[PDB]
Formats: sequence, structure tokens, C-alpha cells
Amino acid sequence: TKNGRDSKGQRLGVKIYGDQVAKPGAIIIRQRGTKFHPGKNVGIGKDHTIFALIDGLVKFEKYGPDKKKVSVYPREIQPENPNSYRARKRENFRLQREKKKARREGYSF
Amino acid sequence: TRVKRGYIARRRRKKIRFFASSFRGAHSRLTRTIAQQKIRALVSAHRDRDRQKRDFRRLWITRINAAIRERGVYYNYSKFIHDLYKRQLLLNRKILAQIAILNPNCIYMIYNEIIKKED
Amino acid sequence: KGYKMKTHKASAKRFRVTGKGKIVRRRAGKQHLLAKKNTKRKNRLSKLIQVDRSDYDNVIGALPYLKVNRKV
Amino acid sequence: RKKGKRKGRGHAAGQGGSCGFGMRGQKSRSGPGIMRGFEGGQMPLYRRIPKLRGIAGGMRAGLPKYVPINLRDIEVAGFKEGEEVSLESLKAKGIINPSGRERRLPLKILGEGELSTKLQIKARAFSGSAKEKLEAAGCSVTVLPGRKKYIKESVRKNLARADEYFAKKRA
RNA sequence: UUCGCCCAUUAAAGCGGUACGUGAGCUGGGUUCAGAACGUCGUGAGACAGUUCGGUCCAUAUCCGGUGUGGGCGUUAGAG
RNA sequence: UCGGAGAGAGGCUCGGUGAAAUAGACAUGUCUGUGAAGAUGCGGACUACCUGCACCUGGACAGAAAGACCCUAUGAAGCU
RNA sequence: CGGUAGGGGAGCGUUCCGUGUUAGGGAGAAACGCGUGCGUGAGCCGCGUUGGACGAAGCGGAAGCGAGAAUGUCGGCUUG
RNA sequence: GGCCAGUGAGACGAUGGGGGAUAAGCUUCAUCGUCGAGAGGGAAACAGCCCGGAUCACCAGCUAAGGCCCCUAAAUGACC
RNA sequence: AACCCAGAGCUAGCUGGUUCUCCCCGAAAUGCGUUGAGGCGCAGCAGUUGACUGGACAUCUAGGGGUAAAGCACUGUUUCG
RNA sequence: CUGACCGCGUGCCUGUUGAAGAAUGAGCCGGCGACUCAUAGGCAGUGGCUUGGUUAAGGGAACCCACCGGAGCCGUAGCGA
RNA sequence: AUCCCGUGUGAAUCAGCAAGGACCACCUUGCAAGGCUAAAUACUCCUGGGUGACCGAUAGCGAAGUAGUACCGUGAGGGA
RNA sequence: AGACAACCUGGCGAACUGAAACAUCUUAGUAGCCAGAGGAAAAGAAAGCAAAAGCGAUUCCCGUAGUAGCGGCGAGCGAA
Ligand SMILES: [Mg+2]
Ligand SMILES: [Mg+2]
Ligand SMILES: [Mg+2]
Ligand SMILES: [Mg+2]
Ligand SMILES: [Mg+2]
Ligand SMILES: [Mg+2]
Ligand SMILES: [Mg+2]
Ligand SMILES: [Mg+2]
Ligand SMILES: [Mg+2]
Ligand SMILES: [Mg+2]
Ligand SMILES: [Mg+2]
Ligand SMILES: [Mg+2]
Ligand SMILES: [Mg+2]
Ligand SMILES: [Mg+2]
Ligand SMILES: [Mg+2]
Ligand SMILES: [Mg+2]
Ligand SMILES: [Mg+2]
Ligand SMILES: [Mg+2]
Ligand SMILES: [Mg+2]
Ligand SMILES: [Mg+2]
Ligand SMILES: [Mg+2]
Ligand SMILES: [Mg+2]
Ligand SMILES: [Mg+2]
Ligand SMILES: [Mg+2]
Ligand SMILES: [Mg+2]
Ligand SMILES: [Mg+2]
Ligand SMILES: [Mg+2]
Ligand SMILES: [Mg+2]
Ligand SMILES: [Mg+2]
Ligand SMILES: [Mg+2]
Ligand SMILES: [Mg+2]
Ligand SMILES: [Mg+2]
Ligand SMILES: [Mg+2]
Ligand SMILES: [Mg+2]
Ligand SMILES: [Mg+2]
Ligand SMILES: [Mg+2]
Ligand SMILES: [Mg+2]
Ligand SMILES: [Mg+2]
Ligand SMILES: [Mg+2]
Ligand SMILES: [Mg+2]
Ligand SMILES: [Mg+2]
Ligand SMILES: [Mg+2]
Ligand SMILES: [Mg+2]
Ligand SMILES: [Mg+2]
Ligand SMILES: [Mg+2]
Ligand SMILES: [Mg+2]
Ligand SMILES: [Mg+2]
Ligand SMILES: [Mg+2]
Ligand SMILES: [Mg+2]
Ligand SMILES: [Mg+2]
Ligand SMILES: [Mg+2]
Ligand SMILES: [Mg+2]
Ligand SMILES: [Mg+2]
Ligand SMILES: [Mg+2]
Ligand SMILES: [Mg+2]
Ligand SMILES: [Mg+2]
Ligand SMILES: [Mg+2]
Ligand SMILES: [Mg+2]
Ligand SMILES: [Mg+2]
Ligand SMILES: [Mg+2]
Ligand SMILES: [Mg+2]
Ligand SMILES: [Mg+2]
Ligand SMILES: [Mg+2]
Ligand SMILES: [Mg+2]
Ligand SMILES: [Mg+2]
Ligand SMILES: [Mg+2]
Ligand SMILES: [Mg+2]
Ligand SMILES: [Mg+2]
Ligand SMILES: [Mg+2]
Ligand SMILES: [Mg+2]
Ligand SMILES: [Mg+2]
Ligand SMILES: [Mg+2]
Ligand SMILES: [Mg+2]
Ligand SMILES: [Mg+2]
Ligand SMILES: [Mg+2]
Ligand SMILES: [Mg+2]
Ligand SMILES: [Mg+2]
Ligand SMILES: [Mg+2]
Ligand SMILES: [Mg+2]
Ligand SMILES: [Mg+2]
Ligand SMILES: [Mg+2]
Ligand SMILES: [Mg+2]
Ligand SMILES: [Mg+2]
Ligand SMILES: [Mg+2]
Ligand SMILES: [Mg+2]
Ligand SMILES: [Mg+2]
Ligand SMILES: [Mg+2]
Ligand SMILES: [Mg+2]
Ligand SMILES: [Mg+2]
Ligand SMILES: [Mg+2]
Ligand SMILES: [Mg+2]
Ligand SMILES: [Mg+2]
Ligand SMILES: [Mg+2]
Ligand SMILES: [Mg+2]
Ligand SMILES: [Mg+2]
Ligand SMILES: [Mg+2]
Ligand SMILES: [Mg+2]
Ligand SMILES: [Mg+2]
Ligand SMILES: [Mg+2]
Ligand SMILES: [Mg+2]
Ligand SMILES: [Mg+2]
Ligand SMILES: [Mg+2]
Ligand SMILES: [Mg+2]
Ligand SMILES: [Mg+2]
Ligand SMILES: [Mg+2]
Ligand SMILES: [Mg+2]
Ligand SMILES: [Mg+2]
Ligand SMILES: [Mg+2]
Ligand SMILES: [Mg+2]
Ligand SMILES: [Mg+2]
Ligand SMILES: [Mg+2]
Ligand SMILES: [Mg+2]
Ligand SMILES: [Mg+2]
Ligand SMILES: [Mg+2]
Ligand SMILES: [Mg+2]
Ligand SMILES: [Mg+2]
Ligand SMILES: [Mg+2]
Ligand SMILES: [Mg+2]
Ligand SMILES: [Mg+2]
Ligand SMILES: [Mg+2]
Ligand SMILES: [Mg+2]
Ligand SMILES: [Mg+2]
Ligand SMILES: [Mg+2]
Ligand SMILES: [Mg+2]
Ligand SMILES: [Mg+2]
Ligand SMILES: [Mg+2]
Ligand SMILES: [Mg+2]
Ligand SMILES: [Mg+2]
Ligand SMILES: [Mg+2]
Ligand SMILES: [Mg+2]
Ligand SMILES: [Mg+2]
Ligand SMILES: [Mg+2]
Ligand SMILES: [Mg+2]
Ligand SMILES: [Mg+2]
Ligand SMILES: [Mg+2]
Ligand SMILES: [Mg+2]
Ligand SMILES: [Mg+2]
Ligand SMILES: [Mg+2]
Ligand SMILES: [Mg+2]
Ligand SMILES: [Mg+2]
Ligand SMILES: [Mg+2]
Ligand SMILES: [Mg+2]
Ligand SMILES: [Mg+2]
Ligand SMILES: [Mg+2]
Ligand SMILES: [Mg+2]
Repeated sequence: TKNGRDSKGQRLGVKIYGDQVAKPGAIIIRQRGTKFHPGKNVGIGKDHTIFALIDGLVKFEKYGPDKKKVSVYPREIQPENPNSYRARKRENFRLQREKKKARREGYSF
Repeated sequence: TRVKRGYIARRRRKKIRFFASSFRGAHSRLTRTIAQQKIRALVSAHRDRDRQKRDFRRLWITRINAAIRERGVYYNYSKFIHDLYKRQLLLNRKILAQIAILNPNCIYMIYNEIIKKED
Repeated sequence: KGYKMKTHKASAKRFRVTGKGKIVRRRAGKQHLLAKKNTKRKNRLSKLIQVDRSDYDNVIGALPYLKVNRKV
Repeated sequence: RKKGKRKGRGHAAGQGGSCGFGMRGQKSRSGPGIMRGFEGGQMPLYRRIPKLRGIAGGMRAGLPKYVPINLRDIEVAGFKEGEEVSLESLKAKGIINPSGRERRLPLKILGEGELSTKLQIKARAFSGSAKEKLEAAGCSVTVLPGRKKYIKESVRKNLARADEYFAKKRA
């Protein structure tokens, strides 16, 4: 008859993607049914909310042959770049803040 | 402490009126109108100090085109100028206009140098 | 005898301050209709929460004698 | 002394014309505003939140009943050995300035910091850690009597009948 | 009332535009103003894209525009 | 129909006395185009010596203030 | 280094108070009128064939402290 | 984080669409540009299209968009 | 529902007005709620003041997706055989 | 000082998505004419003390003001109805 | 609770009575149903002295002259 | 007996307003009106405070304190 009723969008969908970082407890996906399946190091909720049990990179996989599942793997961060563009500019900012604050009270006259 | 406005107003008004001397009609009389008219005057002035720099180049170029067109059948302003540059001369358009009027023979010579060299 | 500001009383029966100077309040909704609220939710509605930065103005404005640090 | 804005004079100055009230409507209109705690007619924040625990019914508010002092303060102060601390001698050196409500109060000692001296202390009360640290440092702790609570005779008979029971039982 | 119908003619009794072309040119209705009555709705006060009888719009032309009617000055000396 | 003449009171000229509503400033053409979508004032053409007087009322969204009609206001009052 | 609502900085002026019964002033003060003067401007500094007795600068203080709009408002004077 | 403002009527244009008649200078959303709050040039004139973002002086010079018969700056240029 | 005075400078989320100069920065017309719709609260986006920071503009790789296109494997729909 | 002739040049305010508007307002001129005061709260800027800070009313050679006046008040403990 | 009043009922005298924030016990404090009394405090139609970061003829009182006058209103009242 | 500016006591006693409406509440026992007396009036010599320690008629100022509380527990009111 007469239309025009509706619902606020529920905020469902992927919260963290593949190869991003997760905290323990961090929600990876809110879904209605299961459009994904829990993998390893990964718990599932009552509403089929998928959440991480472990810090690390989250990876999506073929559940096979058709469906998909998500699991979390622990990563390793050793490789801090000692000398690179990133390091160079961030350092530069530090040292410029230091210098520019030190040449104030160090002003004669 | 009560303060009458006193002359603080009338001075301002007067110093505006001085501005607007020789405006026809009620533009030279009534304060309230005079105000506006001052502003507009100042405004045009500012505008046309910019227009000015446009208009004399207008003019100069025109006169130059006239001055050259006399010599060759096929000669222009455009041609001329292009020729002045590929011959590496610095003279700007004011000077070529004033030399066009006030020393015509000179411009004939210049043309003869550009011609000799383009030859 | 001048006029001194009055504490807005209906605001002071609601908000108070912690020793370090932040404002706190109760949470709304644990009064009736509890049976149909799960225990977990009920626990969450039992605790004391620091008021949202947003409202700090209105509150502060109506409780002038509340000693409050906004952490400056 | 920074010179004040005089609103409504000139534009080039400052807040001229409107004065910084922008265009129209309630906030630019002369007169008392709208109440500080009020949002548009939506149920105001303070009204949609429940009243604080005890206050809400008329259970009396909690009030300080002693003037708390740590041992920190008694260390920093100029107390030489043997000296009486009490209440009075803490006003003397000023480390406590009592106001009306505080005047009418007793004194209580709270352990913090480690006292080195032998002092003679008088107060109506001590925390556990307090008198522990005090009797550990060799200080004499005088506990002053509070004012007797008046009791009618019948309740003395009851409370004494108790003590007679305990006494006949242990002996 | 736009519309339209008829009478008697007529060469023919065109259709549109111009703020209903035209209310500081004129006049009826319409904005159904206040009174009253009928039908109808409403317990009611009152109502009606119902009907009915009664029912106040002024104006010395500044400028433009116009119809006439002059002066001044020009028309290279002045006139008829 | 279909207007005509005449008499008075004005109108008109001369002398005397002498207001008013109005009014941003006004050196105040027409067509057409444009534009807050109907322009003396912006554009393009066209037409226009300067200035009176008598007449005429098409324009200046002419003049005489809250629009009676419609809506708003947590306005006002009367009535049920 | 465009700029409305709007925020911030730096200034100018008016009348009064302190310094102060000040400097100066019937050898002409305030004011009024003028400037080939100086300022980014508000304004300042200089000058008077006016005027006829008061009153700066500096360093500070205070406000009945700056007008073109309110169908503002009171007087004056026009237009018609 | 602190202190303390306005704003909460938007307009068209490009694009994706819905309502409507794949009508409206209509209406309602989405991602952008300009106007709002932006002058200059091009567009006959011409908020929203194109170029470009105005500290200020110069009777200097080079260009953008756009143009080079006359009004009106530049070719009455060349070759198909 | 008279007049005159007083409460009264009533009240007006409405309309009108709001006066000197220079310098710097500079918006919004959106969301939610509202006896709300031309008002207001909070958020969003100004200014000024601090505390932390290391980015932005580019370049490439990696994620999940179900639009444009496309399709008849399902759900409808449809023509003829 | 005047101004032959050429070019450029759509009064001001208010208020709007937007105005030269045929949108409002002003006949003209000169005056009067609007974010003020008191008392508190918060924040900033300056001082003064930090042997913690400060006085209120009150008294004062009339005022101001020396010198008093610690009653109060702010900071030194929190948690909890 | 205490305090004070309409209607109606209605005690006790110190071995009492009232108060101590419903009420009862206990303790503490006080003695209603009869009166009267200065100062510290409020005010300006005024009187006498004093001062003024108060006005100076649109200001200051409505009023520096016939001012509550002229004038207006039946009157209350307005009012230069 | 009448007159008498403000202040004061007693008696009658509003409403606009605030609460973003309004009815309890607020405005406020305010204005107004009536009556009365004084240079002040009123209050005043504990049938009072307090809390297990004490005070010693009334009035007024500072403070406690925007605290305890009261309140469509809203607007607000607000002690000792
Ligand atoms: Mg949905
Ligand atoms: Mg479970
Ligand atoms: Mg004066
Ligand atoms: Mg003034
Ligand atoms: Mg000239
Ligand atoms: Mg604390
Ligand atoms: Mg419960
Ligand atoms: Mg705020
Ligand atoms: Mg101020
Ligand atoms: Mg400023
Ligand atoms: Mg203005
Ligand atoms: Mg403001
Ligand atoms: Mg305005
Ligand atoms: Mg506003
Ligand atoms: Mg108001
Ligand atoms: Mg209030
Ligand atoms: Mg409750
Ligand atoms: Mg507590
Ligand atoms: Mg204290
Ligand atoms: Mg025939
Ligand atoms: Mg024929
Ligand atoms: Mg016709
Ligand atoms: Mg007709
Ligand atoms: Mg007409
Ligand atoms: Mg009729
Ligand atoms: Mg009937
Ligand atoms: Mg019907
Ligand atoms: Mg009749
Ligand atoms: Mg005429
Ligand atoms: Mg004519
Ligand atoms: Mg003629
Ligand atoms: Mg002639
Ligand atoms: Mg002649
Ligand atoms: Mg002639
Ligand atoms: Mg005739
Ligand atoms: Mg006749
Ligand atoms: Mg006659
Ligand atoms: Mg005559
Ligand atoms: Mg007149
Ligand atoms: Mg003309
Ligand atoms: Mg058009
Ligand atoms: Mg046209
Ligand atoms: Mg034209
Ligand atoms: Mg023109
Ligand atoms: Mg006409
Ligand atoms: Mg006529
Ligand atoms: Mg016009
Ligand atoms: Mg409403
Ligand atoms: Mg109402
Ligand atoms: Mg720039
Ligand atoms: Mg700028
Ligand atoms: Mg501004
Ligand atoms: Mg000066
Ligand atoms: Mg002076
Ligand atoms: Mg002298
Ligand atoms: Mg002089
Ligand atoms: Mg003077
Ligand atoms: Mg000077
Ligand atoms: Mg000076
Ligand atoms: Mg003399
Ligand atoms: Mg001086
Ligand atoms: Mg001076
Ligand atoms: Mg004033
Ligand atoms: Mg004026
Ligand atoms: Mg008028
Ligand atoms: Mg007048
Ligand atoms: Mg909204
Ligand atoms: Mg809207
Ligand atoms: Mg608006
Ligand atoms: Mg559009
Ligand atoms: Mg579009
Ligand atoms: Mg699509
Ligand atoms: Mg189609
Ligand atoms: Mg569409
Ligand atoms: Mg549209
Ligand atoms: Mg583009
Ligand atoms: Mg705007
Ligand atoms: Mg822009
Ligand atoms: Mg432009
Ligand atoms: Mg252009
Ligand atoms: Mg651009
Ligand atoms: Mg640039
Ligand atoms: Mg070039
Ligand atoms: Mg040319
Ligand atoms: Mg050719
Ligand atoms: Mg009657
Ligand atoms: Mg009436
Ligand atoms: Mg009132
Ligand atoms: Mg008012
Ligand atoms: Mg009024
Ligand atoms: Mg009302
Ligand atoms: Mg900028
Ligand atoms: Mg936008
Ligand atoms: Mg509204
Ligand atoms: Mg806001
Ligand atoms: Mg910001
Ligand atoms: Mg994919
Ligand atoms: Mg992809
Ligand atoms: Mg798929
Ligand atoms: Mg979909
Ligand atoms: Mg498709
Ligand atoms: Mg199929
Ligand atoms: Mg099929
Ligand atoms: Mg010209
Ligand atoms: Mg032009
Ligand atoms: Mg022109
Ligand atoms: Mg409009
Ligand atoms: Mg106009
Ligand atoms: Mg407009
Ligand atoms: Mg409009
Ligand atoms: Mg006016
Ligand atoms: Mg007008
Ligand atoms: Mg003023
Ligand atoms: Mg204010
Ligand atoms: Mg103040
Ligand atoms: Mg303050
Ligand atoms: Mg300090
Ligand atoms: Mg004192
Ligand atoms: Mg004294
Ligand atoms: Mg004194
Ligand atoms: Mg009693
Ligand atoms: Mg009591
Ligand atoms: Mg009793
Ligand atoms: Mg009574
Ligand atoms: Mg008896
Ligand atoms: Mg007693
Ligand atoms: Mg007795
Ligand atoms: Mg009694
Ligand atoms: Mg007695
Ligand atoms: Mg008595
Ligand atoms: Mg006079
Ligand atoms: Mg006078
Ligand atoms: Mg005079
Ligand atoms: Mg008598
Ligand atoms: Mg009498
Ligand atoms: Mg008497
Ligand atoms: Mg009421
Ligand atoms: Mg009412
Ligand atoms: Mg009020
Ligand atoms: Mg109300
Ligand atoms: Mg209201
Ligand atoms: Mg006395
Ligand atoms: Mg007496
Ligand atoms: Mg006695
Ligand atoms: Mg007695």
C-alpha cells in the first residue's frame, strides 16, 4: 500500500583486511550469516562475528572448493630500516625540532 | 563624563568635501551623497590606473602599425615586430611610437637595417 | 549582598567529581525492564563512566562550584 | 592592562554591525539566553541520566570526620625530639590551617613516609600502618578520649550484663 | 460569465496577442468583508469553490510618453 | 440611435495673497536583446536643437501603511 | 600577503582626571578657515587682513568616547 | 587537549542515479568544480561555462583562454 | 469589551538598526535530536593557545567487494518451435 | 581653475542561492541616538607573596590613606550510598 | 516537628508542663496562655555645612523667562 | 478629627513574566489600594539555642553558603 519505512544501515562488513594487523579480541568481520568461516587462531561469535585470538597478520583463504575462511598468523617484525627514506625524514623532523628549540634561549642581544 | 561629539564629525565631513570639489550638482553639496561619490571616484581611479597601462600599449601599437604600413606593400606590425626580435633589438613599443611621430626618418632607418639584414 | 551564582541542583544530583578532577556519571537504563536485559548488559550498565568530552561545557556551565580539571 | 573590545563601532575596527553575533535568531537577540543545561527540547543530558547513588534518596552525604596527616608532613616540619605534636602545635607551625568545619574536628594520623625522630604524639585516632610505624620508631602514642556518648541507664544495664557474662565465663 | 443559443439582416458577421490590452480613463460582477434568510453539515460556536436580498475607491501630472501651440538660438553680415 | 447649441461655477490670462501629498542623487528617448526570468540607467542599432505653455493619462513594477486574502508565531482576544 | 560570517594582533582620535594654580596665551587661547607639509590609515604638523579668553606636548587614568541608514528622533531649510 | 566563534534556507555546472512525461532555470541523493566569500581577461551585454586566483608602484616586457576587414588591439597572412 | 494612571524599560525564538583605521588567518549552508521545521543542543568545518608527533604530494604492491559490462547456472519473465 | 573629444565605469545600505534592480529604507542638513553597570564562575595576560596565600564586615587626623582587624576562604587524601 | 488561625471537642500545676524535626522511653534545656521599654539599622518633601575624573541651554529637574504655566482633554490626565 | 516625599507596621492582594506551551510552582506576599503611628518603626528580656561541651533579650553587617535541604526533584527556591 503506502511504503517508506526502512532501517538504518547496520554497519556490517570487513573491518580489517588481508595482511593488516590485528589485536587479540579485535573484530575482523561482522556478518549476517557466515560469508566467511573461522580459521585458526580465530574465534567466532554468536552473531557469527569473527574475531582474532592472537596478534598478527590476518589472511583470507579458500575454504574449498567454493567458500572462504579467515585465519590469523603471527608475523615477525625484525626488519627496522636503519637507513632509508622513512627513517631519514622522521629523524630530520626530530633533529630540526631540537635545533630550532635550542637556538631560541641561545639567542644573544 | 558626558561627551558631545563636537567637531570630530564635521572635520571628517569637511576633509571629504574637499575631495569632491567640482562634482556637478548635488554631488558637490550634500554630505551623504558626497561620501559615495568620493568612494566611487577613488575606485575608478584605482581601476583606470590599471587600464592606463593597457591603453597606452593599445595606442602605441596602433601608431606603430600606421607608421610602418607606409613603406612596404606587404608590411605589417606583426611582420615588423618579429623582425625586430630576430635581429635582436631591445626597443619597446613606447619608444618606437614616439620615434615614429617625433623622428620619422629614424624609423625609416631602422626598417632599412632590418631589411638589409633579413636580406 | 551581591548575587552569587547558583549551583544548578538537578545537575549536581547527577554528576560528581573524582579526586583527580574528572567528571563522572551513572549509566542510564537499569531501573525496570531488567529481566529481558541479559546479565552481561546489566553489569555494563552498573558502572561509573567519565562523561563524554562533548557535554563537558553544558555540565561545567551549570555547576560552577564543582572543582574540575580539564587537564591543561 | 589589555584594551577592551568596544563592539558596534565601525567595521574596520572589530566586531561592527552585527558585532560577531552573525545573522539573527535567538542567540543574536537581546535579552536573557536559554538555560545553560538545555538542548533544544531534546531531553537534556542531565535529565536523561539517573541520580547519583546516595544523594538520590536523601541519604546524607559523606563528610570528612578527621583532619588527616601523614608522617611526611611531620618529617618536613621542624620537630626536634621530645616535642609534643598534638593538634595545637600543628597550627603553631601552620602545616594545618583549619577552617570552621575543620576547627570543630579531631585529628587522625595516616602512615606515609618514614619518620626519623622520637616524638610524643597526641591524637584521637590512628590508622594501623600509622601506629605500627610509630611504635617501630620508638615514639609514644597518646590517644585522646572522645566525648562520652550519653546513654540512658537501661542500656548501661544491658551492656554491663554482657560484661558480667564474659567475666563469669572466663573466670 | 470565457463558452453558447436564437431573431432579422449581411459581401462577410475570422481567430488570436497587447498585465480582463485599457481601474492616477469609465462601469458591472469578483477577493462571495461586516446584516439577513433558505438547503445541508456540526451537540455547539459556526461552516459551504451551495443559493438568495443588501452592501464607500480615492487623485491639483514631477519626469518619460503623447496632441497641439510659442519663445531662444542656430543656419557664417542682417532681413522680407 | 448620434450627438448639437446655449446659460451659469471653474478651467485659461493679468494683479494680490499663497498651500499640499511627494522626494537616495538625478545630465530622466524608442526598439530589441540581456538580466532576480516585464530596464531612461547594461549591450546593439535607431531616433532626438534649447527651453516654455495648454491639454491627455500609456509608463516610472506612480502616490496615500502591514496584505484584508495564504502561511508562520508553542502570538493576542471573542465565542463554543 | 582576494576575502563575507567570524576570530586574533597593532593603532588613531574625542571629553574629562593625575603631573598642574604646568609650557604657552589681548605681542591673540579655544574654535573657524586654509595647505605644492608628513603619515598604511584613523589622523598629525604648519599657517591665517576670521575670532576674543583660555589651555597643549610628554608619561599615565576614566568613559554619556567616533553615525549615513533604525517608515529612528528634534530643530532648521528645500521640492512640488 | 584548552579558550572561544559563526554555520546548520544554499545555486548552478560535469558525472551516477531516483521521482516526474529519461518534462521543467523542476525536485531529491551521491563523487567533484566554480559562485557563495573572487576581482582581471574571454564569452555583444551576461553569479555558477573557459583561462587565472588581485601586497603595491611603472606612459616596461613575455604569454593563457580567446582572437588578427571596419566599429575595436593584432594577417585585406601563406598553402590545400 | 471604554478611557487615564500604575505594575512596565512587561513579553516579542520576529523585523529593523548597531558609529574610528590598518595587519594576519578564515568558514559553513551537512549529519542526529527536537511541540521541530525561519529556533536551539552536539557533531562536522573557523581562530587563537599548548602537548605530542611525521608526514603530505607522488610511485608500486596487497586486501575484501558484487557496481558497469556480461550471462542464463538459479529466481522471475518471454517469444516461437 | 575651466574641459574639445576618446576610452573605462549597472547609486549606498539591508538582506539574499542570487540585485543596477521594477526588493526594503533614507526629502536634505546639523544635533541626540545602541553589547552598559553591579555581583559572582571559568579562562588568559600581567604583577605581589610563596618562612603557604589572603583578608570580610568593622575601626581610621571627614573621604582616600598608615596601621590594624585571622573570623572566614582557597591549597595540603582518597575511596565509598 | 516548631509557629499561627476557622469549626468541634477539651487538660494538667512543679510528685507538674513544654521544647529538643513523626512517635516512646531516658536525660538536658526552659517556664506559654498579662503588659512596657533606648542604642546599633531603613529613608529624603527637606535644613546647615562640605566635596564632585557630575550637566552646561537637544544636557541638568518637566521647568536657568507666565512651569505644572500656555495649550489640549467633560474628566481622571496629558504638558511644551 | 485634617495635612504629611521616601522609609515602617497592619489589612486586602493581582497579572503580564519564567517554566522555551501549561495547570502545581515562579513572578510575589512584589505593585496597587485602604487604615495607622514615628522620627525611626517593628522585634525584644528565653515555655530560646545547643549536644553530653557549652550559651545567655531584640535588631543590623561579615561569614558559614549557594553548603544542609525544598522542588511537575522541572523552572527554580534556599536555611541554621
Ligand atoms: Mg539495510
Ligand atoms: Mg558462547
Ligand atoms: Mg563637558
Ligand atoms: Mg553620542
Ligand atoms: Mg576636474
Ligand atoms: Mg581533593
Ligand atoms: Mg531499584
Ligand atoms: Mg561550546
Ligand atoms: Mg568593558
Ligand atoms: Mg580587535
Ligand atoms: Mg553599516
Ligand atoms: Mg560573538
Ligand atoms: Mg541585521
Ligand atoms: Mg545564529
Ligand atoms: Mg528574549
Ligand atoms: Mg535562569
Ligand atoms: Mg530514584
Ligand atoms: Mg564523597
Ligand atoms: Mg582547608
Ligand atoms: Mg445577402
Ligand atoms: Mg460578393
Ligand atoms: Mg483584439
Ligand atoms: Mg475586454
Ligand atoms: Mg492604468
Ligand atoms: Mg453581488
Ligand atoms: Mg442539526
Ligand atoms: Mg459540502
Ligand atoms: Mg437598497
Ligand atoms: Mg510639467
Ligand atoms: Mg513632454
Ligand atoms: Mg518647438
Ligand atoms: Mg521655433
Ligand atoms: Mg542669426
Ligand atoms: Mg535668427
Ligand atoms: Mg458643446
Ligand atoms: Mg458654456
Ligand atoms: Mg467661487
Ligand atoms: Mg496669479
Ligand atoms: Mg513640507
Ligand atoms: Mg536630456
Ligand atoms: Mg533571460
Ligand atoms: Mg527588456
Ligand atoms: Mg539603453
Ligand atoms: Mg552609462
Ligand atoms: Mg501616466
Ligand atoms: Mg485626467
Ligand atoms: Mg528606476
Ligand atoms: Mg512551534
Ligand atoms: Mg499560547
Ligand atoms: Mg595572492
Ligand atoms: Mg587578507
Ligand atoms: Mg570580518
Ligand atoms: Mg590631541
Ligand atoms: Mg580636550
Ligand atoms: Mg601661567
Ligand atoms: Mg592658533
Ligand atoms: Mg576645551
Ligand atoms: Mg591638529
Ligand atoms: Mg598628539
Ligand atoms: Mg576679555
Ligand atoms: Mg596633558
Ligand atoms: Mg584638542
Ligand atoms: Mg550613552
Ligand atoms: Mg541625520
Ligand atoms: Mg516620508
Ligand atoms: Mg523633520
Ligand atoms: Mg535541521
Ligand atoms: Mg533546509
Ligand atoms: Mg538564516
Ligand atoms: Mg543542478
Ligand atoms: Mg546534476
Ligand atoms: Mg545504475
Ligand atoms: Mg522517453
Ligand atoms: Mg533526472
Ligand atoms: Mg534547483
Ligand atoms: Mg575544467
Ligand atoms: Mg550568504
Ligand atoms: Mg572561491
Ligand atoms: Mg569573473
Ligand atoms: Mg568581460
Ligand atoms: Mg580554476
Ligand atoms: Mg599569485
Ligand atoms: Mg608577443
Ligand atoms: Mg585594427
Ligand atoms: Mg585571405
Ligand atoms: Mg456587552
Ligand atoms: Mg482593549
Ligand atoms: Mg513585572
Ligand atoms: Mg523589554
Ligand atoms: Mg515597549
Ligand atoms: Mg506570551
Ligand atoms: Mg588567505
Ligand atoms: Mg556544499
Ligand atoms: Mg520560529
Ligand atoms: Mg553550534
Ligand atoms: Mg581549527
Ligand atoms: Mg577480487
Ligand atoms: Mg580488486
Ligand atoms: Mg559473485
Ligand atoms: Mg546490491
Ligand atoms: Mg546491466
Ligand atoms: Mg534461465
Ligand atoms: Mg528461462
Ligand atoms: Mg566622456
Ligand atoms: Mg560598459
Ligand atoms: Mg556608457
Ligand atoms: Mg525571495
Ligand atoms: Mg531603489
Ligand atoms: Mg534582495
Ligand atoms: Mg525577496
Ligand atoms: Mg530618518
Ligand atoms: Mg522612500
Ligand atoms: Mg553611544
Ligand atoms: Mg550580552
Ligand atoms: Mg562587568
Ligand atoms: Mg571575574
Ligand atoms: Mg603569579
Ligand atoms: Mg577596611
Ligand atoms: Mg566607618
Ligand atoms: Mg570608611
Ligand atoms: Mg518552640
Ligand atoms: Mg530548632
Ligand atoms: Mg506541640
Ligand atoms: Mg494565620
Ligand atoms: Mg490546671
Ligand atoms: Mg528550653
Ligand atoms: Mg506561667
Ligand atoms: Mg505557645
Ligand atoms: Mg511573657
Ligand atoms: Mg511591643
Ligand atoms: Mg534652544
Ligand atoms: Mg531642557
Ligand atoms: Mg549653544
Ligand atoms: Mg490623623
Ligand atoms: Mg484620613
Ligand atoms: Mg508625622
Ligand atoms: Mg501564571
Ligand atoms: Mg498565563
Ligand atoms: Mg526578566
Ligand atoms: Mg511561559
Ligand atoms: Mg516561552
Ligand atoms: Mg536611630
Ligand atoms: Mg517601639
Ligand atoms: Mg535578663
Ligand atoms: Mg520574663
